[PDB]
Amino acid sequence: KGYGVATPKGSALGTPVNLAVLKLSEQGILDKLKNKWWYDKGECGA
Amino acid sequence: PIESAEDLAKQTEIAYGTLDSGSTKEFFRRSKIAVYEKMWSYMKSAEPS
Amino acid sequence: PIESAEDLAKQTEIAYGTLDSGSTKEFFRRSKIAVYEKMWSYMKSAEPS
Repeated sequence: KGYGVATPKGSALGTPVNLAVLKLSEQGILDKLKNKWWYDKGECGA
Repeated sequence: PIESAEDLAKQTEIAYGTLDSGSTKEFFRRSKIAVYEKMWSYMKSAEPS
Repeated sequence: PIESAEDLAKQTEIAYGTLDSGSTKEFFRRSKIAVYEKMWSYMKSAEPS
């Protein structure tokens, strides 16, 4: 399954938001946020 | 024993902190290194202070 | 046994590589993570290729 950023049908922001999500994915920022909010702020360590 | 900052950042049995205001806290706040980001997140979210 | 990318990057007895051209090589070339930067440097400077 996947989580997606949702927009109204026919909205002018759908294509820019999709492209922005793809850019953030390829730059490693999504993985960086995942690590920050799951493991950097984890209370159990490694 | 703890031989580097990585050994501190990996565990949770030993707490660690800095001076409330000074160059060390700002260094950890502004750091972009992953281990120092982990340390800064822990120290900022640590309770009690 | 080698279980993660960090384990590969730390050791030197095991060599690792990718295709000569492809998406994995570009991922390692453009990566800003320290472990992947280490791996890309090793793979770039490894002889024979």
